[PDB]
Amino acid sequence: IPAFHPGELNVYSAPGDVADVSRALRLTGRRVMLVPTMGALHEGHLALVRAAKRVPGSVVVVSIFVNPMQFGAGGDLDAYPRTPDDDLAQLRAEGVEIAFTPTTAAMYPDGLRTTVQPGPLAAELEGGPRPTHFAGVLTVVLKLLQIVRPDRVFFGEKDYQQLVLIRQLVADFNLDVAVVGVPTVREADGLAMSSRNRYLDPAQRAAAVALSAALTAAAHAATAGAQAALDAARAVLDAAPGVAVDYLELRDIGLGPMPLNGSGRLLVAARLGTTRLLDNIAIEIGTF
Amino acid sequence: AIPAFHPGELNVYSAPGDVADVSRALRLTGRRVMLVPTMGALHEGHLALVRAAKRVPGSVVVVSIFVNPMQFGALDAYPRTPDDDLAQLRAEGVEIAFTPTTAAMYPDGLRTTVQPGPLAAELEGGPRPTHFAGVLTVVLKLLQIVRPDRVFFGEKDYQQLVLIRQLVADFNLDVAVVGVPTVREADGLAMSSRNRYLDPAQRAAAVALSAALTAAAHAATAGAQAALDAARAVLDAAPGVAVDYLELRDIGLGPMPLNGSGRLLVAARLGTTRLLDNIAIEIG
Repeated sequence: IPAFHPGELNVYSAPGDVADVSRALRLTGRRVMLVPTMGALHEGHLALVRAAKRVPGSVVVVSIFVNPMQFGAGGDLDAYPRTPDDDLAQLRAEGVEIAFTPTTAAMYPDGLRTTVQPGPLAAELEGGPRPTHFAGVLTVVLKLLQIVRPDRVFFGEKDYQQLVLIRQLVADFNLDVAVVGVPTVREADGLAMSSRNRYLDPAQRAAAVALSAALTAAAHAATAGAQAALDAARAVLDAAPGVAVDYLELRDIGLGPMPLNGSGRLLVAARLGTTRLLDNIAIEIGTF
Repeated sequence: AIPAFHPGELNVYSAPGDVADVSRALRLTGRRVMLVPTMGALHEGHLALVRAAKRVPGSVVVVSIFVNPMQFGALDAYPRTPDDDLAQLRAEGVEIAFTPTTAAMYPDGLRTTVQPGPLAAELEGGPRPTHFAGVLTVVLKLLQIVRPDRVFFGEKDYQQLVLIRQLVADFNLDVAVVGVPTVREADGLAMSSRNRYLDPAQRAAAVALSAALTAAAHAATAGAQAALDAARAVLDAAPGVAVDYLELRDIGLGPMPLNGSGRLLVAARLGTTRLLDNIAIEIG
């Protein structure tokens, strides 16, 4: 079995090495926590890492893999930011003991053969412009969960639809893992942290505050009902320079075939130039 | 408090969480969990899977009995003999039977499912294009519920076996897949719950499938073409046997190599009953 140096960052690229080490750790009684990422780590990811680290007796595994299957054909895969050196430096500073950095060949030795087919939610919202996106996400997450076999897996609420779909995967395939959703980390003005924020020039960055301002205005207007909430958000978005809204939807919290009855989630997707930003917030209709 | 488990007796659990809990507890006690997935209506073919599982040192055998709606065509006619199935398992010394309801396996209906690779559209996938997605989806679920060290499948459903091996490799599953040789009647007919539907004329003609395959296996010293031609000749000597396919492939069901190990598969309809068989072939 590959060496593991306690209290230091151990980097493994072979799926078999991390599987062997994770198993050995679990057998000694350490609880394995998994934070799946595509690198280009920011404070939002660090919040996931810290949530994992606080679980008593845990050992944290952060996977970094820019999964080709979740990118739609075009230049998106090549355009994804890659900052490997900064990513590992941040994991070392956070006290993470395991980084799993597999190659494309090790993850997809047989190309796209057996894959995960998500439920109907994968075709909506983000699945509109990217129809095969979530099958890519669920397939890689299922594989990472089988490789690492964590007790808990951490995902951010920022990518809410993804989080809901991962909970569906876990329930539907009877996976023995706890899915932990971590609250969205935001800049001082409210902008949700994202690796795509680096593509906002100064003006677009100023204008981008409208997504969070619209959502938070809606959450408070919600005491007056769904129409008030949606219209408050639309007014903020309509007053924002250079913000092109793709969708603004208020749905039941499970985003499924259920109507909004009290508790919901308000989701927005907008483009600033070529940069597509997403944000979402909890909404409680009629609650002050 | 983990549910109760009585060593040496057949412990029947219908709730997924219960068998999940018991399997985990037994694994920690020094037992190796062996899973034998079935749809009930057990016969000697299934007992051979049970016996293969039981022989592993430290084994605790879990036989699942679940008529999976997802692998049926677009069900109620499927043989269901609960008390008798359990009686057979009891006689074999099986300690765990998992008998879930459809609602328990699919509490949210069909939502997230497994999409097989292209092999699922070939051979058996011709007539039943959604069949293997149903099989892999339920098998993945059973593997996650039970978390067995080894899972056993019969070679009679060879394409199913190959697809399960693809599922395990593709999803990085930590389970060993064990294929068990086909159990056959005295004249070679592969055992199947469908054999009883054959009338006398059909039952006599059905021997042609196995006879065609064994003839091919021996004709193979003369090449792939000789093997295929010998099998076709045997099938052609039988009345009322509508051959759906007779194909020679490599062991993973890809194209058959110039020479080496392969698998010959046949499927045919006798009246309204569809029969399948297959055999290892060594070319040359």
